[PDB]
Amino acid sequence: VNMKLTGRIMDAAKEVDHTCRSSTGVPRDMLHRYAEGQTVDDDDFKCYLKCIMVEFNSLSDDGVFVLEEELENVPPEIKEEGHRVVHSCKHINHDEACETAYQIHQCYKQSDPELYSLVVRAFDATIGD
Repeated sequence: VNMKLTGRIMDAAKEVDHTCRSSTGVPRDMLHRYAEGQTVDDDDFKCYLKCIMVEFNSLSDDGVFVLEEELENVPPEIKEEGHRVVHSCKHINHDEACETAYQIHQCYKQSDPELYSLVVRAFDATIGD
């Protein structure tokens, strides 16, 4: 595809990665490696996912999922397919704010692997190591 993911998350990927990586202590081998499909399940990586969601209004600091904000977070180029994924994963809630985020994300991955791989790879390419 020649689809270039735009939208508020892609626009601010470097900004939000800067604040969230500094907060959580997650380095790159984790992030671009997670993009490249490698399992990254370190406690800090989970809190990095959580931090991104908090910065884009789809999760409260204490781990409350906000559907309307997440639907807005779907890049415009994949609105249909991405909304489908979000709606399929909107009832996930784990014992702890970070685990909740990480497994909302593993639910996205389950729901549509190729779409999810597409999004994480585009995010990672905008940030840069």
